[PDB]
Amino acid sequence: SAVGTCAFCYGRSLATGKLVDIGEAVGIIAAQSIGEPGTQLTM
Amino acid sequence: RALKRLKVVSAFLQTANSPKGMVLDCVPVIPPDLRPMVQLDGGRFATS
Amino acid sequence: RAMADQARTIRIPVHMVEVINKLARVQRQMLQDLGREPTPEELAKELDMTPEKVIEVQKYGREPISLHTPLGEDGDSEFGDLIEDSEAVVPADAVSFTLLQEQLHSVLDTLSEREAGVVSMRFGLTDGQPKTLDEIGKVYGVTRERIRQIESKTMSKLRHPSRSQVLRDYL
Amino acid sequence: LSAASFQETTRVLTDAAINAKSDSLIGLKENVIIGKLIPAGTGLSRYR
Amino acid sequence: AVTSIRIDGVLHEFTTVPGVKEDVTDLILNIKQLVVSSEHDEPVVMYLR
Amino acid sequence: ASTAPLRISFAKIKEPLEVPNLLALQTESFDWLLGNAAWKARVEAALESGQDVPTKSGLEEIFEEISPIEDFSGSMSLTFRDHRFEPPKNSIDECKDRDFTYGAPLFVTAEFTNNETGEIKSQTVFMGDFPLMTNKGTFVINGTERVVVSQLVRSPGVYFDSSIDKTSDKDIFSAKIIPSRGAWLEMEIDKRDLVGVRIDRKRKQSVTVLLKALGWTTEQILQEFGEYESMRATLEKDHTQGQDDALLDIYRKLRPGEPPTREAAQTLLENLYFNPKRYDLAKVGRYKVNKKLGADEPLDAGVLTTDDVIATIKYLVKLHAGETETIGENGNEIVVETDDIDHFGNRRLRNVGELIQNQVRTGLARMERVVRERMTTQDVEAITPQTLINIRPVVASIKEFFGTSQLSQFMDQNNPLSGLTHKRRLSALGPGGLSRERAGFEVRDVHPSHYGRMCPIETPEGPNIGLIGSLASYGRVNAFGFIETPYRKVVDGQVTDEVDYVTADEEDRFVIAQANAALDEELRFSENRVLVRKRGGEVDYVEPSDVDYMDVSPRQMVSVATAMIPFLEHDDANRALMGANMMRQAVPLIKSEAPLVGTGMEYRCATDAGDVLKAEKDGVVQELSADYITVANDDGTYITYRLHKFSRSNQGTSVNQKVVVDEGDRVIEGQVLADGPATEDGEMALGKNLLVAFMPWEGHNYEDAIILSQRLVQDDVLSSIHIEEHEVDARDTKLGPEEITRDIPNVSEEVLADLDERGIIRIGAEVVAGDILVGKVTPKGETELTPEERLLRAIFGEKAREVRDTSLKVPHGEIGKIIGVRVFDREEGDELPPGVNQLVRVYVAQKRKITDGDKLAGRHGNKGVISKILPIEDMPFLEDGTPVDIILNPLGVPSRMNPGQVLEIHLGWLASRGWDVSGLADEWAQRLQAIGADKVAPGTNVATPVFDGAREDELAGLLNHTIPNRDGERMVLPTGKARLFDGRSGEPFPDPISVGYMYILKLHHLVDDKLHARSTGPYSMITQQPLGGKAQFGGQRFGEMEVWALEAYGAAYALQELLTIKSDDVTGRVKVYEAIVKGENIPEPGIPESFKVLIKEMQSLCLNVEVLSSDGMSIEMR
Amino acid sequence: RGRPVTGPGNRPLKSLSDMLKGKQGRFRQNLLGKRVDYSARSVIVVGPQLKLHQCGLPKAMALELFKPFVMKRLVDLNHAQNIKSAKRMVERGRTVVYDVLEEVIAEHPVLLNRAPTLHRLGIQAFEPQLVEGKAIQIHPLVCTAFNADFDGDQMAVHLPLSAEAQAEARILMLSSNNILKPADGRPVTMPT
Amino acid sequence: EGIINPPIDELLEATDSKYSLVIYAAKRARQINAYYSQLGEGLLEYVGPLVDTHVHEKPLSIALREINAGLLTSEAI
Amino acid sequence: VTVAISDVVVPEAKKAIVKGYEEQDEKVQKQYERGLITKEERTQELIAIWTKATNEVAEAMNANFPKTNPIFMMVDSGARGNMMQMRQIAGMRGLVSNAKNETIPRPIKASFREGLTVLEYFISTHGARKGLADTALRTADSGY
Ligand SMILES: [Mg+2]
Repeated sequence: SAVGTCAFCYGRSLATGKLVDIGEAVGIIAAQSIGEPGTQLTM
Repeated sequence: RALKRLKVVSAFLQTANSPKGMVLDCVPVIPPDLRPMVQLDGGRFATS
Repeated sequence: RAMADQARTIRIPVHMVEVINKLARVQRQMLQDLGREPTPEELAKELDMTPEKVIEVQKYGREPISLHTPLGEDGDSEFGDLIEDSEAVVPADAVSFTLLQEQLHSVLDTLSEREAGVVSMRFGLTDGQPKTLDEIGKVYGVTRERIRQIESKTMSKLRHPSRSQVLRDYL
Repeated sequence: LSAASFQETTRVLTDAAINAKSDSLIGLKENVIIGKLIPAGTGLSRYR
Repeated sequence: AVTSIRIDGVLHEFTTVPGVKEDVTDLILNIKQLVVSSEHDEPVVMYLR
Repeated sequence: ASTAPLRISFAKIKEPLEVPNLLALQTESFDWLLGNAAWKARVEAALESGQDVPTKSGLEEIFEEISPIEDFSGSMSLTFRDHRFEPPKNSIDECKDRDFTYGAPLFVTAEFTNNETGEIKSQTVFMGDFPLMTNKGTFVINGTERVVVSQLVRSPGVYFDSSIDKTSDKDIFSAKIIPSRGAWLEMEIDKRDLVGVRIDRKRKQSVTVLLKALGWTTEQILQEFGEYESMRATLEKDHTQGQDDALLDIYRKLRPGEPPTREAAQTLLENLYFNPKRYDLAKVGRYKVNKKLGADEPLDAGVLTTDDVIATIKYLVKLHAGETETIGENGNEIVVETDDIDHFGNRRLRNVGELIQNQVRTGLARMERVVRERMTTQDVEAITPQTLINIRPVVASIKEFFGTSQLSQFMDQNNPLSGLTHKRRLSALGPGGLSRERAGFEVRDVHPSHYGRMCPIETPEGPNIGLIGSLASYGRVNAFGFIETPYRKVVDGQVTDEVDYVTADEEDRFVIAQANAALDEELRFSENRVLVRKRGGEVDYVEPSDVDYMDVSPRQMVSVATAMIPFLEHDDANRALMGANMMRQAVPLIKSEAPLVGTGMEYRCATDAGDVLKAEKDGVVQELSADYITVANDDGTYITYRLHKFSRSNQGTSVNQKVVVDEGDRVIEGQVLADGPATEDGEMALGKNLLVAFMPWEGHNYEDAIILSQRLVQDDVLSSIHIEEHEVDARDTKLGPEEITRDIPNVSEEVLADLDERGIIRIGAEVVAGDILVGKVTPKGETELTPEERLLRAIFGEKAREVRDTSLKVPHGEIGKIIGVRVFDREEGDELPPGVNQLVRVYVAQKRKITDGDKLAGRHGNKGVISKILPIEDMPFLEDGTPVDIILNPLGVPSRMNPGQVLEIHLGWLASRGWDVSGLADEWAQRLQAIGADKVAPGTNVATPVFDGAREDELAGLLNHTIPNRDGERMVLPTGKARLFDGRSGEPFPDPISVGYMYILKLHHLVDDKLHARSTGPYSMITQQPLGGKAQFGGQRFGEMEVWALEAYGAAYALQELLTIKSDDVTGRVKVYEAIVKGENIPEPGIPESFKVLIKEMQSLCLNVEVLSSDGMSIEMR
Repeated sequence: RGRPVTGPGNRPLKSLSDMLKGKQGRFRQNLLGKRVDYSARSVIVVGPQLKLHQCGLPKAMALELFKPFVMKRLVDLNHAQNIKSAKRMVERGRTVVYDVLEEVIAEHPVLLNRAPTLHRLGIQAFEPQLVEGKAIQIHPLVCTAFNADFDGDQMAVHLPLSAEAQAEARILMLSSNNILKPADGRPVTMPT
Repeated sequence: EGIINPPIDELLEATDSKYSLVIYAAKRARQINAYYSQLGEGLLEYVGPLVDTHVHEKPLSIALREINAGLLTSEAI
Repeated sequence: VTVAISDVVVPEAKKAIVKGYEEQDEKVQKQYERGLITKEERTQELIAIWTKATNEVAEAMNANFPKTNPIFMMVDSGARGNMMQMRQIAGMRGLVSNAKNETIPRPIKASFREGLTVLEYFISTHGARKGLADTALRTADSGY
């Protein structure tokens, strides 16, 4: 895609079960999802 | 060393900036309300 | 001279600085010799000045504190983060004043044109410029005392137990 | 603006000033800072 | 049941009467266990001296 | 004492030593500091008893240290001696009422001697008011009661350490000599086998240069430090020689620039290390250095010596070589090994006396500097000691310490336990200690040397975990600041009755047995395989010949607060820690009740805390009333004790003392005459006994919530009195003074109904939010009114008074009666601060009942917020119509691994019902008959010591022999489970349910103080955002994470309004308020003020920030 | 460069640069996250009678949060003659004020939040209803989403104002439309 | 009944996604509120509501009901 | 479902396993004392022996609970809890680490139902505090 990404490559939106919309902020969702379980990973 | 130097030498070469801006002749002063002189109850003054 | 003229954020003239220094020296000497904090009367008698003058001199020499002094053990705030801005526009008061203005304009509308006009031009509602009785008479082409008569009539009309209750709350 | 608001503020600002960088406000953090609709979700011109 | 009191030299619950071994806030707990029966629909009054 | 309430104990072990005075840790230290008669008796009582060697009180030591004082020529000298104390001018009650600082005058006999004609001018000098410590180990500073907590610090001495580098795969050794009030020196051997002599952390020299400077020739170094190749390699790689050359090289390297000279280097080094004025390792430092290196140098004075430097070099080089033992100076031999910085052989305790001594010394340093300067500058023959001594610095330093110091803490007064635990607290952070964010994971560990010296359970759960602890029950503080613990001596396998106090090092030397070791009863071990602790703290089985010490008792390692948790050995360490930290927050209720199943440590804690009134001399109570007790002592004198009634503690609770004696009773010394805030007949009582059933109930106790009965509200079982104080002062202003009166400018008369003659609310009046407590009027002077206001005034003809109102009103959401009014006038001789004409304080008290949202908890770390309060009728009730008072979820017991609560509940039921087991010839019933626990009347309290409680066998057996109820049946089956009935449906529950009696506490986390809302209120000054907090109205912070969440949803308008028209849009807040009030569309947001402030600051930094439009044109932001 | 200047107490002075840097500078503390109006906070209890889209606000917090709306409403119903009398009536806490509040509070979503907000399901929009007490009531199902226990936890309440904010809080952030977990797609609003 | 009426699934049959529906409903609600506010004064272009209402109903709810019933159309400008 | 100390059932076969492995431990200790093995050999042998004992006790415990026990019903249904915690409550707590991270070759042979002795409790406090500190720091690390 010339600009950013496109819905069909991202795929389904796991939070709603349908194709991801055309304004979704996937970057922040990815960051939050990766960072939330940080406290469970015992150092 | 030359590669590192050219990065800062080239910036002033093309952009509207000039080296003379690195030395100051006059110093700006921020508006008073962003450095308030408030009078606490009891006469004590608090500065910023 | 320079120290007296540059050692304080709020400058104090040389003579008042001398007075403050002398008072501090006398107070320290009295504390040392006597062994107890001097009461204001003792300093007033020793320094040969009224107790009020001593209190004022004491209040002049205080130095200001900073708004950046930390207060919490963690350090999440400063001394200037809890200073309430006591000179801002409280939205409730502003809307109350706007409603008062609207209500006053509405009430003054029920009056006759002449009475409302004289009241407005006497209290300067439209322009904020109070005017004398003679000028009002000139615009109305009547006597000064006659204009004074009209103002009293309207003033009593509004202060009546038939039109007051619409304005009682705002007072 | 985003880099300055992230960390190393002094270095970022003293580099941008010399480079005379211009910020176009195309991210989320910049719009959040200046106080306008983020270019995501319902803030897109396609929906407004 | 009892619903209120008033003592000669007491203004509030959080005090004590000179000469008695209990606070005024313990006399209240002591008279809450006071079992009485009444026949008047009005707020009758009785006296302790 | 013998006059203690009955409590049948399940203990099976006889303790040979009683717990010491729990408050000694502070009282003894301050007695030593002052030099009281008690300390004199203690030191005189050192006849082969205790480590009370120091014969000098702190102030005497300080004065003898600062004397004599002489000028640069020695013409005249000044000395201090014979410090004396006068009686205090004010009692504690007066100090707390009038906001004074309880203290006493201090006089010093100062004599000025002139070397010409042999003069002596001895006289008395007043050295300021020294604050005194009450008998409860607390100070009264400025009317508030404060506590000085000890400090855990690293004792001065010489420490050898080793490290390994993962890259070079070689060991690096280091050796530091850290004094107190001095300059460090650290040597180190790196990978290159070079003996660096890093000095004052100033780059890195070679030890050879320093040795040459000290006056050693190359031949001496080679013939002495020759066997080890590292120092030979250092010597060869020198390229320098000569004492003068090396000395100048050292001076140039560490003090570059200045003109080098030989004398400058020598004098500089002597000033740095050999000058006692600016370098002095204390007695502890000298003792530790002597012990480590063996030198038997006297402890009278300690200053670094060359011999010590060469000894340190020898030790370090031998350690690096690989030696294990060495020959030491003035000693048989020493062991070469590295040091552990966490061992309590290296960590010492600075108590209150030492800290106050340090502050006094710091003040006296400036005082004597001024004395000598003025003595030299002024004339002679007209100078006397009185006119040379300026005591301002000393009092200034004392005041600075007692205020705004991290170790002088505002006291904790939730209850007696909280106050007692605030003392006996060892804090590892503070001035001269370390920092919260710099402490690693190795200083917070439970080192195996903490056994019997520091509790491993009680610590804060926040980011202070490990940096604050509590002294163990039997712990004692050494003369040098170390902590000792008692051990019973066992000889030839026989446990004697000789108790020896041992520190960490001596403990490492020996092998220590375990407290509960089965014995043949002829003072001899039985099993021949006893678990014992060894040198490294490792546990091992040993035969009964190697053992040489034994623990005095179990629960010797647990603190005072952790020794009051029954069945502690069945609780996980985390839950025990939480319970200990959470027993200090329980509030004192109006009616106290001692625990039904407790430990043996309630009476002792309550009495030693100092919050229980105890008879001083034996006698017979003469007269008694709720306010006083007058007793006629036996020696003919009469003494009257006063009791606090509805006072206020630091935390806002209520202090109220009951009376436990009667008019005709006889009292011996030490007997308890009046209860305390949270005591019942002399013993600690922080909560109430409630009938608890374990079961889920319709989801109202889901996920740690609690269901309560209405009875607990009917009978004020969990109700407490809370008091608050409001203070207002009438001061002076430019336009005249402010006045306190009831002639408020424009107030409807109904408000001024409870105000008395002088405009202060009446005692007994009930106030609600918005009421006026004190009427105050402040002048404002000339002002111009808006046209509308003037027109309205003309209408109603209300002349302005020129003075506005600033009266004191109760804040929002506050209620209660008026308890007391205290008014101070500056014109009545009261010591008000400058420019404060009058002051007034009003006390408001209210009784709070338990309601949903209030937090309850037990002693085993089981907490929760009440989420429901059911009527009595619809509660699960036993087979005889007894409702249960609280319902707890069982799902929380197993996964949290604290089965202690279930056992406590079972034993509480057993104690409540009572039992009778006398004729039983059963194995478990015999252990009960050997301790006098056969017959127990119903309702009797019982005691299960911490680590020697009641075994499950005894509980299981007793559960089958309780006293049957009035109907002749036992409701709780031998499995511990009863048969309940459903309160609502009425049908019995399908299976039996576990029930019993639990001790429940009421924590100080009440929902009344947590709620706070805001629609609009005060705003900040520089930036115009809401004013965070709760003393104001204050808005909830909307941080970065919330912004990320809103961005993730894709909600842009909500974020934009949350950032612009709710915080910063100054012209938008009023517009949105008007839009809402007039019922129309919310206006579009503007630009926040914070952005403009940022741009202004950036421009002030000489940066050309500017905002551009579609075309390259600036906007200028107004 | 060199040693910083100090004032009383021997603590370094604050310069122009220090106001822009750090965790407490303009950029991070006053610009990216601020304090907001029309917000409240309180301890949460459990209410199992609620629906998945309902929350229980104490009437004190609800009254203080909705003050302008209730003032306007009771001016509309002639319970007061002007906004001044309405404000005094609300402040003094009469009876009919709560009857009006119970109807101005209907169909107005409120955002409930619990710090720390580790993922987007930490903020959720609920329909409020008044309850008698001083603690909020939270449906037992959403706890896992909030990671909220009932052993003293507290939550904050924010009030959307404009039509766009209300539409977002009602269509996008509603409580019963957020069953699945964004991280992997498994339900979190599930009996636990 | 309440805030879950009309259901989101039925509403989404009249638009493309949630993001567009938000703006659609918000604009309609603003139109309705403006019509109410200026109803007494001189006539304006604003119209509605097009469905039965209640005593004091939130304009957003009326807008959502109108959208669900199919009495509105959204163009692109 | 309810919790009573009679529901927490320790396996009846724990005594035999503990006794046998105690005999093995005593044998290894005697071997070390005479001088046929170094210290590290003793440490490793004891660690292995007691790991085997812990596993055997855990297996017996798992095989002992009736299917209708309240605690087994809580764990099996997935409502709350897991198997390690229930092993600690009713079984053998196991081996613990030293102040330094290294196993102590002397296990806690008593569960929380039977009660720990003083030394065992002191040994467990080590891991307790280390876990608490790690939990304290993980929050800041994950936030960054
Ligand atoms: Mg919680």
